[PDB]
Amino acid sequence: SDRKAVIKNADMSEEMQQDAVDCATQALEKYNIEKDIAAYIKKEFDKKYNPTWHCIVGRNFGSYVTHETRHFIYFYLGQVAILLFKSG
Amino acid sequence: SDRKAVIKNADMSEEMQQDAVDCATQALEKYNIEKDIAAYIKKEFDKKYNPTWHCIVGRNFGSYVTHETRHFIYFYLGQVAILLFKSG
Amino acid sequence: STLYKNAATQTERR
Amino acid sequence: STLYKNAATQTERR
Repeated sequence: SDRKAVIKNADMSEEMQQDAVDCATQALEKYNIEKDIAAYIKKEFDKKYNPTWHCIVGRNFGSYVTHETRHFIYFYLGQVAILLFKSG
Repeated sequence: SDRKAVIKNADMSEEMQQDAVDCATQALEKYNIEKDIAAYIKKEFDKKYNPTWHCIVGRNFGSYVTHETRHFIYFYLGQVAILLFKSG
Repeated sequence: STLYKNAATQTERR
Repeated sequence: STLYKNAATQTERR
């Protein structure tokens, strides 16, 4: 990978943040379409860190969400922005 | 307003869908930044339809989310796409 | 489940 | 609440 990871806003353990970056790297190598990248990441996080996660992947969006404490990350990987958080 | 509403995917009562469009119309008239539009819509839906809602507003994004039955809408209003759903 | 389901969205170029 | 909080994100032009 030559993609630069830049974590913009996180409320999350360091190991979980690293796992989000690693998971997104695998998603981007397999899939080109944003919704497919998002589904890969969401499903992995549901498995490793319990339901219920939600994932948005894109180049132009804003958001207002509610998340469980310690289960939120917003980061860039290359030119793609990724929002990943747990609620409900 | 001259913005065209196109509901792409909804699991939601007709009246709630109309309220999402009306709320987003008010948000777009007041605010220019996607995150501020999203916050306006999320807060109105938490008030009218109970917590906990999440809102994404943008022109380029894909998503994979989990939502409570009958509480999901994805729609365009003008050139902006809006994802609004309840979870947790 | 009848209480929740997953959903996918993707913006399109226009 | 200590169990949850709201968060905002906004992509930036680069």
